[PDB]
Amino acid sequence: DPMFIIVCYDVETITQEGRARLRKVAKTCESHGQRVQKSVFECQLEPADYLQFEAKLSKIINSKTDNLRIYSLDAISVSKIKQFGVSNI
Amino acid sequence: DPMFIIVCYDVETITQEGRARLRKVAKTCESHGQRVQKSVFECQLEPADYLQFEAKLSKIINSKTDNLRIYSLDAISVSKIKQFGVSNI
Repeated sequence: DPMFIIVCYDVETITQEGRARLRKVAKTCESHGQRVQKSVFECQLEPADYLQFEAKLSKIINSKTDNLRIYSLDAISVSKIKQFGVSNI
Repeated sequence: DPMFIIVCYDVETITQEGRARLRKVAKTCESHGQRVQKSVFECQLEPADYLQFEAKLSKIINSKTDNLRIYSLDAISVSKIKQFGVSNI
């Protein structure tokens, strides 16, 4: 029943403004899941809550600069997640 | 019949060696799909070819330094894939 969501956020983290945008997206995602890369998060949601969550992240980015890509997958979509190398940050 | 594959490669791009590792992953993924973000690619492969592909990416990375994450999905609707902002390289 619960949706599995991969959030991929490409934003510059040289400027304080850009670091703050990434911090804000991280903090939205981490109350529904886990940070797996600097800018990749895995979340679980009831489908009912999805749209509000999508709007929340959307509103945070600079749409003239940044890229946000969200995969909203059915539970059964995913057969295998394979990790390589090192797991911190 | 073929699997949908999200490749997420988190590598430092401060050193020439690190930029080169990202370039080499990109070039492997782009003969099987599309670069959709700086460090995210979408690929399609028949199962037999998956393992050889997974080994090829694995071999390229610094396993002590980089993070490579491969999602193996059953085929999804394009409607499950949401984008916001621009594609700026």
